[PDB]
Amino acid sequence: AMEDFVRQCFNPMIVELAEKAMKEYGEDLKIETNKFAAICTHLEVCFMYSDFHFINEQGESIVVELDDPNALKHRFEIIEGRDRTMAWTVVNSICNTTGAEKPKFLPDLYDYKENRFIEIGVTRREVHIYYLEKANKIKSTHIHIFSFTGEEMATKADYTLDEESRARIKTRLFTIRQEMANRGLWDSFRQSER
Ligand SMILES: [Mn+2]
Ligand SMILES: [Mn+2]
Repeated sequence: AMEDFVRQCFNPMIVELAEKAMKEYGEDLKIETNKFAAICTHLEVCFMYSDFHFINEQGESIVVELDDPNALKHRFEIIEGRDRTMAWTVVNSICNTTGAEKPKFLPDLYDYKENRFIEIGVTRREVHIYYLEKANKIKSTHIHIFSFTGEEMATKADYTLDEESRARIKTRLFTIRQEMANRGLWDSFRQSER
């Protein structure tokens, strides 16, 4: 039921990137079907946060630019979603160009406005738990956590984005949760986080 849900309710490129991720790090999506949904969600939130466009101005899909980019153009640079070697190449170029501090951990985004890397997380539990889990390792890089029920927690209470873009992420999370609950999948998905 959950695998069917994911494939019907996330966009095809998101599902492709998630399946790729699971094939690579050795997770079987037939077994870890809740984690498959969680990887899809995490990817979608990061792409939405960055305002990344998967179709170019000439009307063509450009998924290839995650693993083989051209120039490094907008307020946010995506780091999540890329091949790990290429993600580190992007982080290094960024630090070279901006003089920003090179993080010890691979972050999700670079913010050229605030000159910091951002670490994104999505939780089905009380937001502070996953915030602290992340923050007690991560020691520099800005953290922004979203829960499915609309709470957020961020470093210094600085949410980076405007109220409207944040609301778009929250809305999408509420819709996912809702549709899972309709299919009887939410309770298992929530419980599997612990
Ligand atoms: Mn990440
Ligand atoms: Mn992250």
